[PDB]
Amino acid sequence: SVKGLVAVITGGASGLGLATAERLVGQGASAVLLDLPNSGGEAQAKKLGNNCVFAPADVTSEKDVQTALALAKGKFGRVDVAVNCAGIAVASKTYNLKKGQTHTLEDFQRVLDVNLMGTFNVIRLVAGEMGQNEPDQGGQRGVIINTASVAAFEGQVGQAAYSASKGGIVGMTLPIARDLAPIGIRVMTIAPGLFGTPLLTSLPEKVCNFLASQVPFPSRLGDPAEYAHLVQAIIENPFLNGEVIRLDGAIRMQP
Amino acid sequence: SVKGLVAVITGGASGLGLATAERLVGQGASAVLLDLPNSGGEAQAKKLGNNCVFAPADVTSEKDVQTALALAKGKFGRVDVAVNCAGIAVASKTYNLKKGQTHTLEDFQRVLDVNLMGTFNVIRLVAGEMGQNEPDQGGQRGVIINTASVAAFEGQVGQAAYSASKGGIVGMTLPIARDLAPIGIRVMTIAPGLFGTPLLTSLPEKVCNFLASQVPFPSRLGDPAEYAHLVQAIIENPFLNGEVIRLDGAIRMQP
Amino acid sequence: SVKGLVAVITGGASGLGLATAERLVGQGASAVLLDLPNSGGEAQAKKLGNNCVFAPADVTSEKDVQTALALAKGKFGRVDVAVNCAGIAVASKTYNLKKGQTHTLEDFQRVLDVNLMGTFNVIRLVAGEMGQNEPDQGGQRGVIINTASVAAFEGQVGQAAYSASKGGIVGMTLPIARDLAPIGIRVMTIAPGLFGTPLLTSLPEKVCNFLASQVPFPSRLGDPAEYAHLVQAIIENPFLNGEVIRLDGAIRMQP
Amino acid sequence: SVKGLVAVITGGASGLGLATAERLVGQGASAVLLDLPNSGGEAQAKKLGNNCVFAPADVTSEKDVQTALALAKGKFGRVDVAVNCAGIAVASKTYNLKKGQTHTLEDFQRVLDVNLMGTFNVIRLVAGEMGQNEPDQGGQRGVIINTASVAAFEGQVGQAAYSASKGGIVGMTLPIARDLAPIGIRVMTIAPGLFGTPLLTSLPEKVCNFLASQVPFPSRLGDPAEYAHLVQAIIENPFLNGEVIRLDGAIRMQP
Amino acid sequence: KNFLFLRLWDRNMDIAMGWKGAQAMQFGQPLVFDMAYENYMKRKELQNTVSQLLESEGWNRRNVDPFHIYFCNLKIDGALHRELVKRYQEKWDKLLLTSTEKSHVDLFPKDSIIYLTADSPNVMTTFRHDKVYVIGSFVDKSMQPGTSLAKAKRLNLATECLPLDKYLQWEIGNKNLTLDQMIRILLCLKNNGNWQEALQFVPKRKHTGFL
RNA sequence: GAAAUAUGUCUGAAAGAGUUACUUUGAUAGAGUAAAUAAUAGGAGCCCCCCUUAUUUC
Ligand SMILES: NC(=O)c1ccc[n+]([C@@H]2O[C@H](COP(=O)([O-])OP(=O)(O)OC[C@H]3O[C@@H](n4cnc5c(N)ncnc54)[C@H](O)[C@@H]3O)[C@@H](O)[C@H]2O)c1
Ligand SMILES: NC(=O)c1ccc[n+]([C@@H]2O[C@H](COP(=O)([O-])OP(=O)(O)OC[C@H]3O[C@@H](n4cnc5c(N)ncnc54)[C@H](O)[C@@H]3O)[C@@H](O)[C@H]2O)c1
Ligand SMILES: NC(=O)c1ccc[n+]([C@@H]2O[C@H](COP(=O)([O-])OP(=O)(O)OC[C@H]3O[C@@H](n4cnc5c(N)ncnc54)[C@H](O)[C@@H]3O)[C@@H](O)[C@H]2O)c1
Ligand SMILES: NC(=O)c1ccc[n+]([C@@H]2O[C@H](COP(=O)([O-])OP(=O)(O)OC[C@H]3O[C@@H](n4cnc5c(N)ncnc54)[C@H](O)[C@@H]3O)[C@@H](O)[C@H]2O)c1
Ligand SMILES: Nc1ncnc2c1ncn2[C@@H]1O[C@H](CSCC[C@H](N)C(=O)O)[C@@H](O)[C@H]1O
Repeated sequence: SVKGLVAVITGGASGLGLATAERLVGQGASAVLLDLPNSGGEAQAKKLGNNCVFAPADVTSEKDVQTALALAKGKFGRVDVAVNCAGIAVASKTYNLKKGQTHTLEDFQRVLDVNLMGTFNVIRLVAGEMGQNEPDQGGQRGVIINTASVAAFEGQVGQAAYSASKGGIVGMTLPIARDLAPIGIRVMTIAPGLFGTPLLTSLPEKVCNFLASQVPFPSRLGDPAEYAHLVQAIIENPFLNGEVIRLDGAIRMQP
Repeated sequence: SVKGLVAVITGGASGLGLATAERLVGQGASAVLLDLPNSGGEAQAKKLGNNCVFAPADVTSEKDVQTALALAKGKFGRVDVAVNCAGIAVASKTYNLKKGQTHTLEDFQRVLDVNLMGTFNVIRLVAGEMGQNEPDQGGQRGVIINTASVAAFEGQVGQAAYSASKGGIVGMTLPIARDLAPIGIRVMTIAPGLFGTPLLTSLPEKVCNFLASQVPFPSRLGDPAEYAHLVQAIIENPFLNGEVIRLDGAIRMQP
Repeated sequence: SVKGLVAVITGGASGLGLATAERLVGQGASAVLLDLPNSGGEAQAKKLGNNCVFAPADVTSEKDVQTALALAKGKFGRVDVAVNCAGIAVASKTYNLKKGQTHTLEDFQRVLDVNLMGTFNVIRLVAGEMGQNEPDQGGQRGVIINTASVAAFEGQVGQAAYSASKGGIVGMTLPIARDLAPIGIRVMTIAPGLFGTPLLTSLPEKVCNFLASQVPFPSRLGDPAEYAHLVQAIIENPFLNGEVIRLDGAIRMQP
Repeated sequence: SVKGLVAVITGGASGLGLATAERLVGQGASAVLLDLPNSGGEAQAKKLGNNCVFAPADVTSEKDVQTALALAKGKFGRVDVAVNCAGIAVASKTYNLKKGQTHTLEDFQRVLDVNLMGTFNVIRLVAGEMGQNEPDQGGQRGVIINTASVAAFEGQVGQAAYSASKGGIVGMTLPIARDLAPIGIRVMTIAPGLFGTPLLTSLPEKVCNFLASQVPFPSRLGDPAEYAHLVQAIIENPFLNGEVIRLDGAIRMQP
Repeated sequence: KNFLFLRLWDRNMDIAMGWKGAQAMQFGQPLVFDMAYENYMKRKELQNTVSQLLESEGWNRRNVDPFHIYFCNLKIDGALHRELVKRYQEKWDKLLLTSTEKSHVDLFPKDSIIYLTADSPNVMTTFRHDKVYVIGSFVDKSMQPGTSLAKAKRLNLATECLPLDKYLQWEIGNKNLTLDQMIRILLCLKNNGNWQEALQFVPKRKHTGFL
């Protein structure tokens, strides 16, 4: 039961974040879609109901995340859960000898800033709010669920920056799970595989169908509702901490 | 929910298996405890209710597991989940220079036979019995949940055979997740850390307090109810396949 | 340098073990090929020189390994390194619904006994033998190098038993490293990918060409000389311990 | 043999980079220390001989790395190895509820830019230089060896940013190993544990001595010569690719 | 029966305490034992002082959130250091505490130092997590009241005292407490413990009960 | 000018529970070897009263 828990979901206006917000609000929890101003997340917040609000913020900026967290605290009084689903994907080979093209450092920097720096910024700014809370029966003061990727374990070609950011999240899951262990904040990570959401619009449709056929079982793109289900299960279980869960369907990405 | 699902649980008369059976039966499922004849599991099955049955079996024996599966099919006509919680523990140093004592081969062989060979025997037989299930909406015919240990990753001194068996389970989780993917069966593994079951509670209270302090958070021995909750979450999520979940509370086993 | 070291190589009559023995003896070391009596290892031992001796032993038998180690001590006076390269493979699906065929338990048990149980038996007996060695300048009384497979991590369909055994070796690499750390024995594991050995050479040239194409780089089957080079590098480095090295050329075994 | 090669070593004026440069130059290869202008690497270049040169550059600045690589090409007309050892460490807790102190975002950005962004910048700017090389008889054009930490796998308290950067390096090791596989560049990562280099000057002396005593075997701070030896072994082995090697001594860190 | 772990719990406990102390040396809160009272103490007074320091550092070593104990002004050649070395033996170089000859004023801001002494008038309202607490290692058998204070005022440090009477019915007794008692009290206050729990380490003979 | 208690880990009539160091401990480590503790605030004559020391009742 997640009745009454307040969850701050970053990138909640689209894909996995929106699916998680939908499932959490549908079960009584509160939601604060911490998303970009132009993402059109206010419409999603209006659709979800009064329990859900929209915070226009860029996770790469400290001031925006602080404003969103202040809004969440004012509206609901607590931040009992955090979901870091805000990220971007860029496909670009490190170096293309035939075409003489070298990965632009700007793309790598932007991908890291949005994914890894953004996730750490949200974690560090929501840790304070979750630490001002009072421990429940068990000492817990909150839970943080990051969104890594299977690109952090078996990344494909032209996926170096994305894999770098997701591997950073995977690596820093445990150090942060030990920094906040005295407080009582659990920090988990989810490494989803191939999921059906706008992030895949860039990939060619034929490539997407082939990949969906390549998943051992179920041979389909993961439903975002399944990511939301795993997030809820992680929130409910008080003994899941400092761990990465591959929600990929047994797919291992070949070169 | 899990209403109407039939689960064959090995090691279900004690500890994690018993907790899993309790939760599944209380959620409306059916359970078939599969433990040794002298395990006192008949009392647990009687306590659980009519939905639960007990079959005296040895996971290391093909005939006994076959008879247990036949009993499950006769009683409920369907096997929809398998939970391989049946295992033993053995602590002994590979070699002690001071005492001039060498690890016995029989200890290693029996630890492998119970933890690893028995687990695979149950997996293959229950996969055979699950092929007869009509695929559900998603094409899934069953879910098999093994039970590795965090030792499999960072076993301590004197945990050579236990760690070997659990690492074997962890390694073979994915090969079997791909073997049975065409059938539609899902194979998952849970690697619990320190859990408050008869394996540790029988230790001196000072030892148990130390082990509890070892966990970063929650600073306590694991609750078997949490293992049952994770098992249910795996059962409910169709996109969780071929993965190992460390249910250990961020504890990295000390050297 | 590796001049003067005595190395007990299991399964050295053929394949990776033979390449390791060749390189070690060529560098000035001594070799004790510990393979099956009907393996042709006598001819290889004669070919290598007087420094190399063949001892017919079955790693799954404690008595045979004890006799082989006694012969090694008698011929060379000590054991300074051990290379567990003996093992077998089995191709068999966990369950094939179309054929109604289930994995035989005998195959799983046999693969376990040969690979994992054999490696552990050799490891423990070699630890006993090498404990008597006087510590060198760094305190090291020996080195033990196990052979795993990438099946331990990325296993393929119909590779349940092999993956289980290699995962067991990977799991027990660290517990044994901690067991033998006070003595001064270093335990390491090598996870080769695809290698041009009889385990793969006997296959038709079509599949061998396909596999050579699979490896991202070098786009060929692995050279056993490179496994021998890695083993020598592990022997020479005093600070490599309790670690698995994937010598596979960046290939991630597809389903 | 490594004679005649040219290696661009970033952060080669101190610690592991200097040890690697020393070993390579002593073995006969050339060396280009790509360290900060204020690092005092010119003295090291003079001390190493005429083979080694000092290239003042900042790995976080694209222009500086380009100029250093151009200088290396002009002096030696070839780049066969690129050793990314330039990095920094920061110890700061994610959140300190007791002191009410939260991790600064500038610290996280600094660590990321220096370690992860710097390593990727060097990799991408040296892949161009190594793509002009004529492939060897085996098809190899060069080797890029990154430096990571065991923090990438299990960081301790107050190690979130460093662990994030090292985990990013570990994650992107394989994607870049696959990007450059067509053009025959091997990308490998080394994950050292504790080593006796100036990076531990921040740590208290008693903390360093304790951590050293906590290495199973050898029970002492790692020797940079061992890191140089492993780098050489990676350079000499053509079948090592897309892999992370933990050169830590079996030490697993704790909170 | 079936055993999961070898019976090596004392080694494991000491190793875990070492790991926690190593973390505390980095991110813990300083606590100072000011070894500067060699002049006042006699032979037996110094023997206890060392014994109480041993017991106190043992209590803090086993805590859940250990302090970062500083042995400030610990003269190397003095009798304090000599007896500490004699008692600890090979462990003196492995202890995870900062033993320094520089006065605490040389290591921390003077605005973050509070010298705990009963002779101070100010009472310790709440245990602050951004301050340093100086516990002057001492045993006053031949009472010299106002010593620790006088020296605290000389160094120009703030002073405080535990609220012994505000939460206990002292009646008659020596208000000063043994170093181990003080460190246990401060470890109980540092872990969200109320004064009632914290002051339970006072000897029972010194007070009839709480208030 | 008279009266009081006054345990430097705690409890106390010797003793019990605690503290420190070393033992890689086969399930009683539920332990061994070695430090610390044997004038009850400091000293005296003989539990007994004597001055001093920190408190406290006219
Ligand atoms: N789509 C997949 O199958 C898949 C697989 C693995 C991992 N992931 C990761 O899961 C997460 C979910 O993404 P998705 O699949 O829903 O794609 P999406 O584009 O629908 O969701 C990404 C969200 O991030 C938001 N966002 C981006 N930058 C932001 C910023 N600076 N501040 C605030 N919000 C910002 C976007 O507005 C959007 O709402 C992403 O981090 C993605 O990288 C996705
Ligand atoms: N207890 C822990 O902290 C912990 C931690 C990690 C992993 N595990 C593993 O979790 C599993 C759950 O066991 P547990 O912790 O409840 O201990 P347990 O002894 O209470 O449960 C083991 C069960 O297995 C049964 N069993 C044993 N051998 C059998 C055999 N040959 N055939 C049939 N049944 C057999 C026993 O009768 C018992 O019911 C075990 O495999 C254990 O090793 C336990
Ligand atoms: N070939 C590969 O590419 C590859 C990949 C990953 C792992 N491996 C492992 O590498 C090892 C080397 O195999 P290989 O490729 O050299 O093939 P191989 O068949 O040449 O090596 C196996 C050797 O083990 C010996 N042997 C088998 N059972 C034995 C027993 N009971 N007692 C003693 N000796 C015994 C055989 O006689 C033979 O000499 C094996 O353990 C294999 O599983 C191989
Ligand atoms: N020291 C350890 O035990 C340890 C363990 C694991 C990993 N590492 C990693 O090993 C690497 C080597 O560090 P070390 O131990 O030799 O310490 P070090 O400080 O001696 O090495 C760092 C080097 O990088 C150079 N450098 C720093 N920032 C730079 C920049 N922006 N541009 C160019 N050069 C720059 C420094 O001048 C110095 O020469 C680091 O990346 C470190 O994170 C070290
Ligand atoms: N009631 C109390 N309030 C504050 N600190 C106290 C205390 N009792 C003991 N302490 C601490 O414990 C130490 C040993 S007590 C020695 C007291 C001596 N009169 C002096 O001049 O300090 C004292 O120095 C003080 O740091």
